[PDB]
Amino acid sequence: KIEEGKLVIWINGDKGYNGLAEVGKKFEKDTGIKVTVEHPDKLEEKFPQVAATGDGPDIIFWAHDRFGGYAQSGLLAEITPAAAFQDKLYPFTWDAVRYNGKLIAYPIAVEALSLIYNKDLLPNPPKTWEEIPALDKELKAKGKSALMFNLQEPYFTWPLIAADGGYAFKYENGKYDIKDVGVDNAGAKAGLTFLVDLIKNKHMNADTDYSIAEAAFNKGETAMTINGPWAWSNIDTSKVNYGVTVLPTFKGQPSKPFVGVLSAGINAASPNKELAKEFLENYLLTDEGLEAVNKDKPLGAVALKSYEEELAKDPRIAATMENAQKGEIMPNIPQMSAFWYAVRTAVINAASGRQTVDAALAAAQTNAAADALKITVSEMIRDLFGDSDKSRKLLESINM
Ligand SMILES: OC[C@H]1O[C@H](O[C@H]2[C@H](O)[C@@H](O)[C@@H](O)O[C@@H]2CO)[C@H](O)[C@@H](O)[C@@H]1O
Repeated sequence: KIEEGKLVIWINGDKGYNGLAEVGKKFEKDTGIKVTVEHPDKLEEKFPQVAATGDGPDIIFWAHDRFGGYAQSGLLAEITPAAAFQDKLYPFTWDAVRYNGKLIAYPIAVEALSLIYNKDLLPNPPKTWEEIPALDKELKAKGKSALMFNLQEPYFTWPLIAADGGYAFKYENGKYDIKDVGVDNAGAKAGLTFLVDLIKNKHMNADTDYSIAEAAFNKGETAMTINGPWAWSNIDTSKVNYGVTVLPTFKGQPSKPFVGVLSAGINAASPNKELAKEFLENYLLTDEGLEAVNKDKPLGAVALKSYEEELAKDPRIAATMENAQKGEIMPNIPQMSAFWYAVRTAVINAASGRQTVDAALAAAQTNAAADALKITVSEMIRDLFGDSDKSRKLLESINM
């Protein structure tokens, strides 16, 4: 089901796959081992689906936030770098791929959203979200708009929602409290309420997705977008005079992007775990490998110490780091997917006017907390009963 003697790799359509294939070709040339790169859709859902029955890729690339849930499902192999190699990467990056004492992936890069603006339309960019509406009024009269960014994917809206108090799970004394969810606080209400208002005041469209925001920005139709470093190269092709900067503050407080570490995990069912380790350690995570991917779509602020000191001088990276320190490193816990489904439903509903901000978040709060708990209970019931019918038929029930 996974061919012994070859490497298949999954990484998302927005990332430097053609650049990674290049690294795959170099590997193939020293070791004779063919490396194949693919980007199926809904990768982060497609992976556990197929790997759960022993198929899928030898290697899986996603942000570190999904990996806790994969490791917990027994889907990843433990990764075991020698001290000397661990040393070449930033402590905090290893930390985000650490789950229950075990490293469960290789950290590749630090990804954070920034405000991307067109210097020709908007020479000085807004420092605040509260100035965006007025700005749009003025651009509208020129057949232009202030801002478009993907509203379909809560990853994008979230730094506004967190700005005044939203959070996934509370973090104190080294552990997460999956019973303390921060999606329906007053601050998360204010944040979404502002976003929803921009829609009501027709300063944005509820349908705006990733394609639509990217085409509009890169064609000069809109003065601002919110996007991660992978988007920079398409904008370079456009020749649009752009800057990458700090996100606008809301109610006076910085916007809080969820920070992701692009990680690479080995499929626990892979019969090429040794080849997979050599490709990631001696080929990808080098000045050579990273630069090959980064040339295709920029990775952000790479894990590897030696190559980050070059990338660090770039103002678009610094903008990334400043956005990143103002935000929070995503949790990697299994209950995270529950937080994301619930918030995806909420933003979508309040934006499309299907529910108010308040009924939207009230339901997101209930649902994230219950799905979170459900994820934990389910694990334990598997520990108590493995797969006696008592096990399957208790799970069946508990989920509804
Ligand atoms: O919005 C839900 C989604 O947010 C994050 O996914 C990001 C990803 O980390 C980035 O690498 C880039 O591809 O944008 C994605 C969303 O469009 C979370 O990592 C992901 O788990 C979550 O479902």
